[PDB]
Amino acid sequence: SYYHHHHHHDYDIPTTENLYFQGAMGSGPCRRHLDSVLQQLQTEVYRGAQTLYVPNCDHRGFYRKRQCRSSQGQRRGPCWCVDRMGKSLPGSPDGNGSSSCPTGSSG
Repeated sequence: SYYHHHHHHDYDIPTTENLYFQGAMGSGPCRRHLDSVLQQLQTEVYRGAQTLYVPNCDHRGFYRKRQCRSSQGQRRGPCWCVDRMGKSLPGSPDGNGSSSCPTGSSG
């Protein structure tokens, strides 16, 4: 943030809000898995490794809508929707509902 230097967030104080800087979500293990994989893997994965897939987590930190395999050359994933637990929904409305993804339950 540079538009206005009025950002406190983290300065140099070992506190709870400062310790919580790990961009976690609303009690969800997917964000922890995403930050760990996206911080280390997305850097050495996406550009040149193979076709590595990254989990998607909603503000509640769970794998809510997406799970996708990422190719190194083409932008195609392919991407696919999953339920709040992160299960790949092939075409099940009991899983591919607004709770996981907004719209797209072609099954």
